[PDB]
Amino acid sequence: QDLYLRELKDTKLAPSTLQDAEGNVKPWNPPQKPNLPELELQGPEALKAYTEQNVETAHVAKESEEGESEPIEEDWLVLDDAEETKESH
Amino acid sequence: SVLKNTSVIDKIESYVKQYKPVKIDASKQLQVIESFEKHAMTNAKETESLVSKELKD
Repeated sequence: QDLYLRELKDTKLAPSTLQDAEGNVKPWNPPQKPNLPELELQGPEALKAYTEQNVETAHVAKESEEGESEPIEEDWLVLDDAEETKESH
Repeated sequence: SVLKNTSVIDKIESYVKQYKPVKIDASKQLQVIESFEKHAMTNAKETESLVSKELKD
């Protein structure tokens, strides 16, 4: 149909100008290529953790806590304390 | 694949695979365990022998 074919033409070659050709758009002043492709590509990381989300900051798992291998001082006091607690058993 | 122009899914997977060991485990209990075991076992053996002797008496 002419109304279909003409619509397809005006909506395809112009769609070519918008997307399929890097001619941006004459009717609209700011091209989306200088707006979306790189800066708004940081919009994904603007919503994400910037230079940190894609990066995934290095955080190595640490060691758990222990008694510093100290039986010279902790063992005797622990024994006395446990025996004192045993006085009401 | 759902992200056609991610251009970072390669990088993200690279970091993921290269971050297979973020760090190590910490099984540093190798002499503290021995000393705790020695103290506990000697004390418990003394307790058990004392209990048996009390039973006999």
